[PDB]
Amino acid sequence: DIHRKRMEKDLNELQALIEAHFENRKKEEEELVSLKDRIERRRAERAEQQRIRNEREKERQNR
Amino acid sequence: MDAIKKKMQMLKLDKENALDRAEQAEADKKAAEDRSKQLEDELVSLQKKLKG
Amino acid sequence: MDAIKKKMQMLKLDKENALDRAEQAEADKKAAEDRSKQLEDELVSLQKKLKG
Repeated sequence: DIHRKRMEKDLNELQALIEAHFENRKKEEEELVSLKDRIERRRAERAEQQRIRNEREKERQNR
Repeated sequence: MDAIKKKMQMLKLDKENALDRAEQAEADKKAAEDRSKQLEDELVSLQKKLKG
Repeated sequence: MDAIKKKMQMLKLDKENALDRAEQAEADKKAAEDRSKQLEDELVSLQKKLKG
């Protein structure tokens, strides 16, 4: 009785554990995608900032 | 993370269970071996007592 | 990371060793039981002989 229980629990718990890790892995994948998207948009934001700095330099030269 | 911790712990438990089954088999084997030695000793004792 | 990667092979070997040890223990138990049964049969035969 005890041994059969031990195997039943070990199998079903192993399946639950694998599902839990897959859920964590997919969440990490979504965070990775968002991380790359943020890398590209930070690049765009830095481009906008340097353009704004150039505009400010022109304004400073104009006066 | 937490799942890794618990899964490894359950594995640890499976390994202890496997060693437990091995130890039970070895204990039963030791009992059978003691019975075999006692039976062989009685057998030789019987064979020479029969010869006498 | 490298530690867990190479030591995982060691964990696999430990599991395989425990399984093989249990298998060998069961096999030796079966052999010991068989030899004990045959010795018991011979002992009862010789006991009948001695009684006669």
